Amino acid sequence: IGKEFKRIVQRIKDFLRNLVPRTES
Repeated sequence: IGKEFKRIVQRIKDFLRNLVPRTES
């Protein structure tokens, strides 16, 4: 196991918190 591809994902995880979906919780 090694952190590599997961790194780029960690970027979108907080991302969703930055951008609010199209009128949806």
